[PDB]
Amino acid sequence: QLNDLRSAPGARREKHRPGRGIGSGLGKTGGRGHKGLTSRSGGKVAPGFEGGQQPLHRRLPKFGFVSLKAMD
Amino acid sequence: MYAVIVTGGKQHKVTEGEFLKVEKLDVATGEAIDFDRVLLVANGEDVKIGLPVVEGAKVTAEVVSHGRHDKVRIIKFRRRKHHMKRQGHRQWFTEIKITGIQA
Repeated sequence: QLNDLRSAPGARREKHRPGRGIGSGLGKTGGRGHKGLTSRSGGKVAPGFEGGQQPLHRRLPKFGFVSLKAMD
Repeated sequence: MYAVIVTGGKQHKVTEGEFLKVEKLDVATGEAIDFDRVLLVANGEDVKIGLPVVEGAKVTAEVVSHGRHDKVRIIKFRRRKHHMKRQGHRQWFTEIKITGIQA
């Protein structure tokens, strides 16, 4: 019966909508907090950026070499 | 004829005939109840009080019905702090009737 069947308990969840009500828990901010960068539209911190300290991938020396012959 | 019986952690002013509302007790509908927790018994003018409980005296009552009287509301609100919470409540009761007083 197509009127009958349904999936397993826990297999589907329901995509919490931020910004509705006060009882739901996510209202009026959506889990972001207050003023700042990670609170605005496109508050993306660039990956690897530290804040102005010299990052890891620009303090350590290059040391590789890729031969050619492990391609065969 | 007035007694002071103690039903549910509180006492009453019972003079017979008594459509009287009590908090809910564990008995069916149409059964007789004896109250052995009577504190003073008066008759005409003849009035005696119990050192804690007066001896021998009983009040016979029987259950008319059960029900649930009210609908009270609860609002826990805090201004300016993004918090509000509501809840309903209806309390059980038991209407009895005294066919009682025994000195």
